[PDB]
Amino acid sequence: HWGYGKHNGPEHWHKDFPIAKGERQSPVDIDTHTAKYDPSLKPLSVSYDQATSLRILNNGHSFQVTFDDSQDKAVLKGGPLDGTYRLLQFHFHWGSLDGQGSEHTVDKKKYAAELHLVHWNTKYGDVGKAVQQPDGLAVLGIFLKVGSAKPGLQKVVDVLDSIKTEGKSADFTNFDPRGLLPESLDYWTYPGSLTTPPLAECVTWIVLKEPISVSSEQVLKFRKLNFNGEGEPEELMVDNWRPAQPLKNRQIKASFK
Ligand SMILES: NS(=O)(=O)c1ccc(NS(=O)(=O)CCNC(=O)Nc2ccc(F)cc2)cc1
Ligand SMILES: [Zn+2]
Repeated sequence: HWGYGKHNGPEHWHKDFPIAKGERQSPVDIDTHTAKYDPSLKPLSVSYDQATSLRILNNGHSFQVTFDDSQDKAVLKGGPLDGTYRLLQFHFHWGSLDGQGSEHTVDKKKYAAELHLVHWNTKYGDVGKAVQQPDGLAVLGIFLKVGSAKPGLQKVVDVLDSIKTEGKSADFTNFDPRGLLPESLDYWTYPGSLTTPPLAECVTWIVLKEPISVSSEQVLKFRKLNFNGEGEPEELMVDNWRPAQPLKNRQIKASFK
């Protein structure tokens, strides 16, 4: 099916998922001179103290760490959000070179990678129902630039060689996602979509202003992963990012002036 290649990449997705040309697709370029400070936005509440990570998985388009969302353990609230959203998983998008890899861009600037912490609105009962609602998910997006190592990322980096190929998974319990956050929770927000198929328009995007720094050795280990499954031709998992989509009738708001 779909992927990031010449013949199955983002320019092809609309044939199976016509919402790819919809009115609130993600990612988008964040024009910092057009985003408006919104004083009515409240601070984000990231309550990850009780997070219970479960497994880490190569799904053939990225790697993800999953969490127990059967109860309010790791939740996102506040900011633009109404009610409570449970953390389900996080994954990344990254490039073949340090000058590309993020999905969102800031004044057309591309970061080396982008972290997505995926949360779903508990009023819809389960994530499958939430995906069918315009306010069903909230994804917290964090940019990665190459510089100093990120100590809270190293334990993810350490296990990637055990999930090199599509379909492999590993135990990944007792991981603390707070170690992936920057200092500031200043953010931009806009209504958008999943950035991979089915591209459902169900996401409140919350993109942090402050990137985290990761070392060249850490991002190099992202780039050793494979899109392919074991025993089939090796295609390095790089450049698994969708480019910026038309903003159309949308306003990006900033929590900071
Ligand atoms: N790149 S991004 O925008 O951050 C992003 C974030 C998440 C996704 N995909 S997801 O699978 O996790 C969507 C939510 N999970 C489910 O819906 N599962 C499900 C359960 C029961 C059903 F009956 C049907 C489906 C894609 C892109
Ligand atoms: Zn993503």
